[PDB]
Amino acid sequence: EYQFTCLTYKESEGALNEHMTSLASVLKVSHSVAKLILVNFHWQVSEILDRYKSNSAQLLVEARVQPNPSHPPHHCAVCMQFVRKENLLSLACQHQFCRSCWEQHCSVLVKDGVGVGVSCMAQDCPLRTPEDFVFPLLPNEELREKYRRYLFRDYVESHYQLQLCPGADCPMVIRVQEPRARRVQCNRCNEVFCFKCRQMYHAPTDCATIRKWLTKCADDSETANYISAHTKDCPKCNICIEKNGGCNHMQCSKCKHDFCWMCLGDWKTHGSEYYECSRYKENPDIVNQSQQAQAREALKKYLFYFERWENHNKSLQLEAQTYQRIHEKIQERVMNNLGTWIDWQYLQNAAKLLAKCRYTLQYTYPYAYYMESGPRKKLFEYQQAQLEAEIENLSWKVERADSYDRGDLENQMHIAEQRRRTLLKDFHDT
Ligand SMILES: [Zn+2]
Ligand SMILES: [Zn+2]
Ligand SMILES: [Zn+2]
Ligand SMILES: [Zn+2]
Ligand SMILES: [Zn+2]
Ligand SMILES: [Zn+2]
Repeated sequence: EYQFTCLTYKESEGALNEHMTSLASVLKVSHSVAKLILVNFHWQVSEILDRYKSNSAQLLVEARVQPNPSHPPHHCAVCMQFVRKENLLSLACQHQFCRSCWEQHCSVLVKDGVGVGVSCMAQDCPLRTPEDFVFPLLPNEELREKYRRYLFRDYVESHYQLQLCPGADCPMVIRVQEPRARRVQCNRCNEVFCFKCRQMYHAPTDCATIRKWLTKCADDSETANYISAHTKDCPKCNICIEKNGGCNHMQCSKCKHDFCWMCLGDWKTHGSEYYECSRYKENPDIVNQSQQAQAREALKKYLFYFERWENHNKSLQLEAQTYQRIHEKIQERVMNNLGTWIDWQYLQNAAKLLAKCRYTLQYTYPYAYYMESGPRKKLFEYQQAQLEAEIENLSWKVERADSYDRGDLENQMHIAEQRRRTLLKDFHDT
């Protein structure tokens, strides 16, 4: 699995303070300056030391500590009033302003949730106020504690090895030794998410691609109001069949016809060998046609992928309900002394494996939509077809568990898991 850790806010504070003190000792700088450097360089100590040896002036400028190199005032530039010399503060940029206006500036910014990003009051000036400068300018303790909380938030966000738990009101931090776009789960609120973008787990797609896909699903006119079909007419009977299970292999109870929920085409074409339902039938010479036909083809392709994305989500939901009913039936058998949980554990294992596999499959479709043509896309489409075929086989067998024995169900489990593993090892990239 992915090697991650769940730390409390106290442990995270301790780790961050250790890093700060080490860097402040090494660089012969104050703690606030060291924090500024660490935040600007995402707490990557190696790059910080390398660039400090390369150009210390450029490092202090980029970290917003010193102004770019390329007699008092007694007049604050924002309140226009004359003030005392001691009540006239400034950063290294020497932009001087009076103490009352500094207090007002910091108080407003902190009240608006700003932590690290408090900057000089002069336009364009990139300098950022260090902690030891802001803290005396905050009068009350709730303001100082708000500032500390926002600073800790910004520190965990900027730290390349740490991420705040997206769970609502969850005071946990997820730590990772080598940050990648992989699945993590907080052990206090059970929130699952991708480590890189802090959104829903989305393998094999990367973070940018899935963000684009979600925005397109929500914004495009043809999909913003989309509702998946609850019922469909049997290709043989025309009877209104309802989709209650997650398995897309439907058998009409009236005529015994086996068809596919996405196609309305017969199921004997949807075996593991020669699985075609998941590939988009692309047009090769449609780049050489009119803009009308090109836009129509773009709509066709987008809908082909989006409908399967949506239907696999719906199937995940329906299969979760099926798993709940299975759990209830095993509970009933156990209390009736018809067996024990160990003898039906294979069924719940199959259900969890099916959920995992169909999650992966659901996310394979944005990946296939945003892929460019070529042999890599053909390889991905073959692996995706194998995954989908074995997934629908496993879901059929899980929905009808009393008609199948332990052996073939575990075999289908292993087959679907192997297909999912192959897809992930080939296409879950950096
Ligand atoms: Zn002023
Ligand atoms: Zn300034
Ligand atoms: Zn959590
Ligand atoms: Zn991500
Ligand atoms: Zn029928
Ligand atoms: Zn199909």
